[PDB]
Amino acid sequence: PRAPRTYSKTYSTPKRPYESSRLDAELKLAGEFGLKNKKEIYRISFQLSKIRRAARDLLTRDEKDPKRLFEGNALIRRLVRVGVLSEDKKKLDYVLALKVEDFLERRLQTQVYKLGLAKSVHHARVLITQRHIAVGKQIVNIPSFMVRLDSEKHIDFAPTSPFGGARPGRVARRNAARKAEASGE
Amino acid sequence: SAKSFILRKKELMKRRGRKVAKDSKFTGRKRRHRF
Amino acid sequence: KVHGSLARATEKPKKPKGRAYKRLLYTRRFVNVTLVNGKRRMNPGPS
Amino acid sequence: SDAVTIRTRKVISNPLLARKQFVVDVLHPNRANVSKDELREKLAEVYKAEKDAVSVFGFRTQFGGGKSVGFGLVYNSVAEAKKFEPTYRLVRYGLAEKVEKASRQQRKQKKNRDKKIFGTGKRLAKKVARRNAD
Amino acid sequence: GKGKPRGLNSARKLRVHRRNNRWAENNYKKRLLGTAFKSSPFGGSSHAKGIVLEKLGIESKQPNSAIRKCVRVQLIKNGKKVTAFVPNDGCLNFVDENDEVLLAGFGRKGKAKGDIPGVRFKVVKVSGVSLLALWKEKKEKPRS
RNA sequence: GGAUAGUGGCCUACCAUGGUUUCAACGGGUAACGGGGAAUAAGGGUUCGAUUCCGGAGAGGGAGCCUGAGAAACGGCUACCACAUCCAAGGAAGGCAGCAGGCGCGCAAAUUACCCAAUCCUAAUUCAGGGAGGUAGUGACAAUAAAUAACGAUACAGGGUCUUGUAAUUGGAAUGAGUACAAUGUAAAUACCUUAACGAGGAACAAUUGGAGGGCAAGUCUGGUGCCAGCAGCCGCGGUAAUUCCAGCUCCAAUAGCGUAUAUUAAAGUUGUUGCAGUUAAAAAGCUCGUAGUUGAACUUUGGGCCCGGUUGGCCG
Repeated sequence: PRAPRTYSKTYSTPKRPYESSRLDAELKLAGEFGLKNKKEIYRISFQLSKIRRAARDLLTRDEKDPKRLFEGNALIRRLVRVGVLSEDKKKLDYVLALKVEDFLERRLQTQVYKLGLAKSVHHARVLITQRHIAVGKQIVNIPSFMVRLDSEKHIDFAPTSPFGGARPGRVARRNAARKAEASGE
Repeated sequence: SAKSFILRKKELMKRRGRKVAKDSKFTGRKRRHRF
Repeated sequence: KVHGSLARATEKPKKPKGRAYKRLLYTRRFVNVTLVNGKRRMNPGPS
Repeated sequence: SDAVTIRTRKVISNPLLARKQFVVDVLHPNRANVSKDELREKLAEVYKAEKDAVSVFGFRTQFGGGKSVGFGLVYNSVAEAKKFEPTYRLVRYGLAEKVEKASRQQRKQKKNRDKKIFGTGKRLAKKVARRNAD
Repeated sequence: GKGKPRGLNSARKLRVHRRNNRWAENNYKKRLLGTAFKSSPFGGSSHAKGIVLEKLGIESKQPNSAIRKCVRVQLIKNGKKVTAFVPNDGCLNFVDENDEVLLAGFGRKGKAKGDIPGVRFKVVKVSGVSLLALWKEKKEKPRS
């Protein structure tokens, strides 16, 4: 009789799964960001639809209604601080015209690629999951991290993770062991 | 008579004006041997 | 055919799987399209 | 690591039990882990503690390593630290001794063995010895 | 107009006109009377398990054959006897007599890929193993 | 009047003849515990709710009662009924719709495990107890996050002096699935978090489930078997109510998931209040009267004047 821990789905499959226009649209997104499966596009198009639906029901409400003013400015603050909107489009009429690629641009593996450090978009993903890139001071290995605007300048290599110094990996260690017993003497 | 049916409706969509793939020797075969 | 009793403790090299498989489709589908006939065919036989 | 550092946050003087709560945070940049008994040592001369009177019980290493956070409480005057502390921590610290008792099933089966006997049974043992032999 | 009452105190007619016309449905009437519990071979069940009695030669035609023939099976709970459907040939050597198969509905049909009239119960498992895995040489069926 | 803790046809004595109903009484069915709520989304709705919370009832079926503030109690008693246990044949003992467990049923559901450390409860009470509860085992019910590789060099094919693909060409880096000192964790353990050491060159540490006349995404593919009173006759071609008979290649979708079956919802405006239809496609009573029901013409302080203090935009700052 403990309280049931609430859960909910974070993705929704499309009603029309087979259309050549959309199948090529989502595959274009998958290649240029390096997405493992189509759930990643499904997940973004789910929460994007939730943001648009919430903001759409605010727009039916009249001006200066404090429910619209409080919830609306909350929704503008959350999207700008993440970075989806710019600072010049802080209105409810612009969040309806958001695009899926705006959210994917704010990911971690997309942002670590835009900051050098990757040399390809697929190398950006596989670097992160090997526990190399640390946001601020804490090591992350989640490619859907959704880097905030303030944590943009703190993305570097961890004090661990041999690309940032500190005792290179086991493959080089066995290599250093082999040339120590062969070429060292 | 599955091969007779599949050809019969296929030139009907020539006259209706829609795309349809041109054929070969798999037209009236079980594409999948079942379970 | 039978599973080994202690197993749980032509050939073509395998396709990549997961994220790297989508990299193969994106290269194959449209970056540097291989066969072009004006309508972008996808599976020919003997040409 | 050159030296591990311990930091105490949210200190609460609690004269109700004559102790102090604090959220102990330790930074171990390289080594492996906390080594709790060294934190029991370092939290002794952090002010004045006479190390049997200090206690730490919850700890969790942060993801990726480096930082570990937990709860630790220090008494004064170890004599009532003997009293207010639970038994399982004193056994964990070795300050008390683990008593040995039977399992749950054998304790309860022993209990219902007595529940069928009225009195001490000292008459019954004399009765059944005469009953069996004669 | 429109042939129905529309004024503001006419909710009794609009409520009970719908109740009677709902009886001319098919899913609604089949649900309320509970004919799944009175007439269907499956007692409202999704699957049913039954004892095979004999195998029939319900064949496509005489010798030049598209072999799709199946068995006569009695369900174990209500005791009703139904006609089954087995997949392609090579699974008839699996299904002997009295094997206690687990069978499910067949349902969807096109104008190809199985057009046999009078059968709606494909056989999913025989002797408690499978028919997909038993056909694709994953496991073996014990003999009774 | 009696009875109850107490009102009251609750029961009793007498006296009245009432009480409900087409605004559906009464009877019948429910594979009906009620509700908070669940799924489904353009709206309204349709379907579901045995099940973590609240309320009701039952402890194999009925009934009766002791004790107590509280029980018509069943881990209390008594009787009857239905099952069923032991034996020395006289007698005695029962009630898992509590927790594990087993038989039977079925499409369909787990360990005869550890502990009161937490949450709370009971007692004469900080201390004892609790299959209440928690921990762990089984567990692809359902939900969250995302491994199965990334980079460079050489030679060709390109776009064309800078940019991509190809190769049984080549090079070193990085990492966790695993094993495991130790430490954290825990009532004690397992597991997660951290980590000394080992741990990748492909038949390694190898991803499946479905699908290709349209839906619809994906073939001017291959081989073999059987038949043709069909052409030709070194070969072959075509048909084949073989509804392709058996295999393979290629391609597409989803992906540690995927398919099937039943039920239900959307699509659906095939339940239509929003929002169907009735000449000829399902459907206007043969015709009129007429109670309930539903619906019912217009009409009665309209207009003008006075000042007052407000919330919005501005010429203004």
